[PDB]
Amino acid sequence: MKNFTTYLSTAPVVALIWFTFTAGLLIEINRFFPDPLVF
Amino acid sequence: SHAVKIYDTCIGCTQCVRACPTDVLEMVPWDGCKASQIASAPRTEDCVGCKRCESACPTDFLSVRVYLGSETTRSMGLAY
Amino acid sequence: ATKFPKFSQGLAKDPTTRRIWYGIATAHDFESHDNITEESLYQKIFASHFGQLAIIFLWTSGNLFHVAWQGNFPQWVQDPLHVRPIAHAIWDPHFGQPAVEAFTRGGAQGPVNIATSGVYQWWYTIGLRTNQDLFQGSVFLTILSGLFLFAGWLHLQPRFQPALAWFKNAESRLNHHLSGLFGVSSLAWTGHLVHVAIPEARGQHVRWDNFLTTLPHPQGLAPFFSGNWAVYAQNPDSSAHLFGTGEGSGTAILTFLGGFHPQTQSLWLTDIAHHHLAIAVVFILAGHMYRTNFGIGHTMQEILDAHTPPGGGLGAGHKGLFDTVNNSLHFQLGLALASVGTITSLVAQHMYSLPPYAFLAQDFTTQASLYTHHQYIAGFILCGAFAHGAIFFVRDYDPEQNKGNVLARILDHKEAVISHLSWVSLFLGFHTLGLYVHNDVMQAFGTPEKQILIEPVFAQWIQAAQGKTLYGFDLLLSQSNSAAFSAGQTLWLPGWLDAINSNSNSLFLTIGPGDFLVHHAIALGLHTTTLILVKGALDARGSKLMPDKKDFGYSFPCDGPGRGGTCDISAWDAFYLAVFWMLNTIGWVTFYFHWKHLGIWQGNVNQFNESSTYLMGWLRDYLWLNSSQLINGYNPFGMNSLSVWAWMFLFGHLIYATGFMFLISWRGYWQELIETLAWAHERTPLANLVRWRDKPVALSIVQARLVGLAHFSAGYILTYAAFLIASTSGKF
Amino acid sequence: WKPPTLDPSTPSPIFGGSTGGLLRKAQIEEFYVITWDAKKEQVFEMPTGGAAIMRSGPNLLKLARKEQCLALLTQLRNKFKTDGQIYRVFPDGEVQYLHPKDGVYPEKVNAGRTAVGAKDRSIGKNTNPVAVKFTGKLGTYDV
Amino acid sequence: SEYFDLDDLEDTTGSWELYGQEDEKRYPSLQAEFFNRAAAPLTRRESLLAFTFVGGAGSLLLWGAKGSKDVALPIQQGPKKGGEKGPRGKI
Amino acid sequence: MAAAYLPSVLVPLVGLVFPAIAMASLFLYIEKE
Amino acid sequence: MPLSDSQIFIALFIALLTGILAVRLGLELYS
Amino acid sequence: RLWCVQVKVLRPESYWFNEVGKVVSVDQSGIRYPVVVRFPTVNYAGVSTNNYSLEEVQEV
Amino acid sequence: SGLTPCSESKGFAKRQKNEIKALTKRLKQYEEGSAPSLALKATIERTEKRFANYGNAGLLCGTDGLPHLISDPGLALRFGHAGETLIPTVGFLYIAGWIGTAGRDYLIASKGEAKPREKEYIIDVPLALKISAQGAGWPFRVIRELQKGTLLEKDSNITVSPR
Ligand code: CLA
Ligand code: CLA
Ligand code: CLA
Ligand code: CLA
Ligand code: CLA
Ligand SMILES: CC1=C(/C=C/C(C)=C/C=C/C(C)=C/C=C/C=C(C)/C=C/C=C(C)/C=C/C2=C(C)CCCC2(C)C)C(C)(C)CCC1
Ligand code: SF4
Repeated sequence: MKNFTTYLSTAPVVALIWFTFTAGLLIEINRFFPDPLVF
Repeated sequence: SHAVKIYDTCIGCTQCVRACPTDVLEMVPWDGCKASQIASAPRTEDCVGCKRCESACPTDFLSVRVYLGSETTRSMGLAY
Repeated sequence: ATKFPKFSQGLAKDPTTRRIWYGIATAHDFESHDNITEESLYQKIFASHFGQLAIIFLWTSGNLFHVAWQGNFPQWVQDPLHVRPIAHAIWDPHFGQPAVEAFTRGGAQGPVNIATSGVYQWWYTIGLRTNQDLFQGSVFLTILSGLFLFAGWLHLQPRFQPALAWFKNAESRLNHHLSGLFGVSSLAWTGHLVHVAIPEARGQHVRWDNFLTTLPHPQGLAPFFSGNWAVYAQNPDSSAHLFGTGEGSGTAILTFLGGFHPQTQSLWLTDIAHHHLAIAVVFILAGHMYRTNFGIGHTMQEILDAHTPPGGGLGAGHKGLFDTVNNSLHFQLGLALASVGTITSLVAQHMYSLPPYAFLAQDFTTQASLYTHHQYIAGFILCGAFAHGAIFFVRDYDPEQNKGNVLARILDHKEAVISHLSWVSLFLGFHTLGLYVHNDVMQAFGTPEKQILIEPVFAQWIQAAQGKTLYGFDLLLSQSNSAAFSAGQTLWLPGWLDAINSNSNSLFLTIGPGDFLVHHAIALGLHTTTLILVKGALDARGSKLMPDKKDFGYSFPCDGPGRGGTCDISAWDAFYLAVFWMLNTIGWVTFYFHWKHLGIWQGNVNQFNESSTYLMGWLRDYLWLNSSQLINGYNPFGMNSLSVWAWMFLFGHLIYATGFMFLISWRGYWQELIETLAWAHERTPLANLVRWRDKPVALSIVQARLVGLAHFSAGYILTYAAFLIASTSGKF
Repeated sequence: WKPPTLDPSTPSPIFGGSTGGLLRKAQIEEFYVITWDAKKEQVFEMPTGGAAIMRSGPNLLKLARKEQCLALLTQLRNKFKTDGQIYRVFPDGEVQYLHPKDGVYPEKVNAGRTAVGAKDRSIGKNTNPVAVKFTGKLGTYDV
Repeated sequence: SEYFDLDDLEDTTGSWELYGQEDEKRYPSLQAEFFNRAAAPLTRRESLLAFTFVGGAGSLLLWGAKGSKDVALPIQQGPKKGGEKGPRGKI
Repeated sequence: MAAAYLPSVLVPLVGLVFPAIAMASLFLYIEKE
Repeated sequence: MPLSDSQIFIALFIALLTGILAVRLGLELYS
Repeated sequence: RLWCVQVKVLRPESYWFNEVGKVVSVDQSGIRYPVVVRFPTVNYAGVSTNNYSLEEVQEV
Repeated sequence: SGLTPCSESKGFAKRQKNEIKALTKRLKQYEEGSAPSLALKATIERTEKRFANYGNAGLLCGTDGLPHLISDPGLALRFGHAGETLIPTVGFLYIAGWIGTAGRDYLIASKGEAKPREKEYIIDVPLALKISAQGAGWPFRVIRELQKGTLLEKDSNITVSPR
């Protein structure tokens, strides 16, 4: 499990997880609050 | 012909001489470094300018330097 | 071995075809020639300058001669809005009969080219009227060219050879150039405008045979000598004046009306005369600044040595910079090219918005061609300015002689300068491209109201401060009770405010979000081209990858594959990379100029205002839409006069593509290929009876970069010139 | 040690020929000869392409370039543990002995050699190019 | 042995005549005598360059002034349709 | 145009005769030993 | 009003003289 | 000068100019560049060691 | 800039009407209650809400009938356009300083490890998450580093090429 979590901590896996989180957050914000142009 | 000048940072590792594909370089006795030898460039008329010697050199900055000069049949690597 | 590169024994002993190419490419690098001295270098440059001046005057003579001989200048003078100006005649034996018929235009008896250079409007404005006038001017300029050639030969003779110290006398040259070459020339031009051009604009035929008989002003020179100078501004040409005739004309010779002549849509000639007179006085005064042989005047070395801030913020300041500039021809050429190229851009920006020649603003093809021509010339010149700055740093810069001054100090924080240029380029590129792509996606998804359209309120505020009331900012010249308003109200403000508040001219065009986006694209281009050029100049002497780069010179192929690989490491290669970015930048600038003006000339400003905020708008509504007449210049149904531009359009695409071969494929592939070819010729019967003198070899690494860049640039320019001229002239 | 003489009676390796060999340059400018003594008959790769069979005993091979001779010599020394000699041959019949120049390979330090191209400084101590303007020198490395 | 120092450098360097054969008698005497006197003035490189220059330049200007008219090149007939019409009422 | 025959003479001269002379002479100069 | 034949010949002759001066300058610059 | 003491490189053409390395050894036979220095970073050739003169290094 | 509020712009209203009309023209080829009908009606509802929201935000509209943003901080604050660029500027700069400070903190913390390069491509994920949480207070810490003199490395410790 230690070796597996080290693999999950390699740069592309962390990049995949973080960018999936960020893209999903942006997508769900735009789903819940459609068409934001201004604050 | 290309000019190959040697500087005094040379540690006498002979790697540039081994790298040379046209036998421009050779090791001569010296007292400036621990290896008691220094690279020399007696046959720059045969130098093609490939800079394999500079790629081989370990000193920072380089101890062998190739300055590309006037081109000849030998330096252009022509077989015709 | 041979004797062609007689200035280079190293090239002369080269047994390959490289000797010919390099012999051509190094012929004007006089400093690197065999046995050259500083004095002989300066003398050779002086004579070469005479040769260039003679070439320029011959070129102008040829334009005048071909218009006088084969053009339609008197017919154009009769109807300047309805006659296409003729450049020269066509004698091409490859023409078919439909091509002979198609190119017969402008009332000519044969096939001709229609001019895009604006010489008709210029020559008509300055008072030329007949073919005889143009012919006499051309003969005069041919004689001037012969005189320049003789002077170039003469100052190469030993008793007329100027000494090296004569070339380094900076103070006398600056005094004379400012006072005479600028000031007296401007004064003489005011004389021409007052005696000839202004009377000819008022229907008065004034030439060499009667100008001593003709009064330029009814009161003569008494108001000038008495100081009652406002007499010459009384009674200007009225707003109903017809150019070239006496109807509605005045008698003023020096005015400050501002704005445009209503009929010609160009600047008033009396304003131009007063401009050049004031310029003459200012420049003649400025030419008395520096000390020569009379005990008065400034010494430039002491001026430079005096300007060091006492707090030490600039180190040694400008100390020693006189000898740095005066001893380096590359510093001087870099300064000259930077200033001249910036001035060329200024000419482009001011001639479209303040047209100085009668019936130029209505000639849309000519205005577009002139703007594009001068902006591309300016871009090439700016690249050269930075190139010769880099060459100065390699060849001429002495660190000991510049210890602690501004030059050494800017070298000492080159990483800060380069990194900040990198940051601004990155910011502009990321955000300009991002806003464009966001708008493209908004248009694609059917929701243009979701676009990000930032109003250019800063430039609109500037336009308001100069009197444009459209945006509602009430300040300065758009505020009727301001001090700035009241000061100009009786002199130049009525004409200026009439011109700047009219949308029927090019004076301070209405701008919006499309102008915002493209201006930030222009900023990205300027900053990135500058980044490449500045990094090339500051790293020209060495970098961490190659700390002894100054020992290898300005231009060299690489330093080999060692240390990670070092392709394009020389400062020359930074020039080569920056030319691509300059061409890209001038392309964006000229695309913007042409598309905005196409909408304005066709009377539909909404096309630019709505489509330029996204890149599909540029592609579809500018490139695709306006290429239709051009590519139909010849088709299966026949051909018309746009067929030359269709052919040149394709010609430029082909030359551009051929450049990619030299830029993408590199040397060693071709050298091995040429080796097999050299084997084939020696082994082929009846062909091996003939032999080469020079051993065929592949082009060198640097030569390939040059030749690829030349094909790329030539194809770029030829393609855009064909598209610009065909698209504008097929409609107008 | 004295420089050896090129023995022209030496046999050549067994080769079927190729298009990669000598051209007109060998007739009018120069060509090169590599000689070596093989311990046994075996196949080697020609620097001009193709397999050849070296004969047992002395071998002689004519080649267009010095680099070709040194490439074959590198192969002979590293794959077959065999030493060799390289000559330059001129159209007038002159034969110049090239390698190893003093009988010892250049990578091995040998007494009697004198340094040429040596600079008694580090490379960062070279002067500026402005200091060699109008002197005729090749560069800052030349002084 | 494919090498020899002297008297066989031609074979060593492969300087062979693969197809050229020594032969003095190929053409008839009267035919040859005719063609040597025909091409005699052009056996000097300056005379042939002068002859080809003068003939070629004269043929080219004679073509341009007269010959192009005789073969009715379209550039010599000129237009007959009155001129192409431009937009905006321009001529 | 006046002297309208001149293009039919000068265009072949500048386009064919002068370039042939120029490249022949320049070839002879740049190959001269 | 068009130019005359004589005017064209005058211009061509003056240009020929200028070209002779140009050849002179070019040869002087060469050697 | 000492074994394993930090030194700052003063050779301008060196990749590690103004940087701090570790002295490996100092040759005592009077050679031109006796101070062997090891660095935590590789240069462009992948090398981490270089030899310097006494005046080319400053003890830190 | 001579603009008009989008809530009183005729071009804005025409654009809303035209977009709704195109979507409604697509609607009359599907039965009611079908998935395409529901999707098109949802798009129509979103379009109407979007045009209402852009009108109600006080956005200015050009002659194109499209919203134009005001970015001068003076014109934005006095005329109620701070939500267009100024407040987004503050929000972006806060998040960007957060990201940069978290990256700098992670790099500095990794510099003291025995194998500093290992943490650059094999991420210490608990440490990265802890540092990422602490980036919320970045302006205070960064301003203190600026005044203290520890934000910047001294020029004598940074390599430079020969000049
Ligand atoms: C309070 C009094 C005062 C003030 C405000 C100044 C101000 C100035 N003096 Mg001093 N001066 C004073 C008193 C003063 N002076 C007195 C009493 C004397 C004795 C008579 C002098 C004698 C003196 C001399 C002899 C000189 C000055 C000069 C200067 C200038 C530069 C000084 C400097 O160190 O720049 C520091 C500048 C830098 C360190 C470089 C900054 C570069 C920036 C960062 C580049 C940014 C580029 C940008 C990003 C790109 C474009 C931006 C884009 C938006 C367009 C500056 C205008 C010099 C001069 O310039 O004269 C005109 C000069 O030669 N002064
Ligand atoms: C369309 C062509 C193009 C593009 C986009 C670029 C882009 C760039 N050039 Mg290169 N250039 C080009 C053509 C181009 N160049 C050509 C033909 C040459 C001649 C060889 C050069 C020569 C050149 C030089 C010599 C220099 C540049 C520099 C730059 C940068 C300018 C600053 C900037 O705009 O940052 C913004 C960056 C961009 C616009 C790049 C694209 C960014 C993308 C869109 C980000 C998003 C990526 C996406 C999310 C990832 C998806 C991946 C997917 C697989 C998951 C930028 C990286 C300069 C530089 O490096 O300064 C820092 C520099 O010195 N260029
Ligand atoms: C300005 C340069 C120029 C000029 C004036 C011409 C003129 C001509 N070309 Mg075009 N050509 C040129 C450049 C030029 N060429 C270039 C650069 C290319 C390559 C892109 C071509 C490719 C080309 C092709 C492929 C063909 C032409 C042909 C023609 C002829 C068409 C008219 C006709 O019907 O003749 C009919 C022909 C005759 C009535 C016989 C004319 C014989 C001449 C007068 C012989 C002159 C002697 C000669 C020049 C000696 C040279 C000596 C020395 C100067 C070297 C005409 C002679 C066509 C052809 O007819 O020519 C063979 C043809 O097939 N050209
Ligand atoms: C503004 C235009 C201009 C000026 C003022 C000069 C000035 C000069 N050049 Mg440069 N040249 C130009 C344009 C120019 N050239 C162009 C467009 C090219 C092609 C890219 C060249 C290529 C070139 C070469 C290859 C050489 C010069 C040389 C010279 C010098 C003597 C010229 C001469 O007439 O010798 C007259 C000599 C003869 C007629 C017999 C020898 C033939 C020479 C070696 C070649 C022809 C040179 C001539 C300028 C080519 C014209 C090119 C044409 C397409 C315009 C002089 C300093 C020569 C010099 O020695 O270097 C300093 C030299 O070798 N030039
Ligand atoms: C720790 C992350 C970090 C920080 C604090 C900086 C800071 C800086 N960068 Mg550097 N950069 C980074 C990562 C970082 N960069 C990476 C990963 C790359 C390769 C793509 C670059 C490539 C780069 C270039 C090419 C340039 C800068 C420049 C700059 C400066 C101006 C700001 C800027 O231009 O942003 C722009 C930043 C980018 C375009 C890349 C940012 C990529 C992400 C968003 C940052 C990395 C986040 C990191 C993975 C977080 C991990 C932390 C976590 C484990 C806790 C500033 C010194 C510019 C300059 O030098 O100004 C003077 C400049 O020209 N950067
Ligand atoms: C590298 C180098 C070099 C080069 C450089 C260059 C190339 C540069 C460029 C530069 C540039 C290109 C610049 C420009 C600038 C400009 C400016 C600076 C301007 C200013 C302006 C102003 C100040 C104005 C004002 C005004 C007025 C007057 C009126 C109203 C409006 C206004 C306000 C705007 C040299 C040679 C030196 C040396 C060596 C190095
Ligand atoms: S450049 Fe190549 S041929 Fe010349 S000395 Fe170095 S390794 Fe030998």
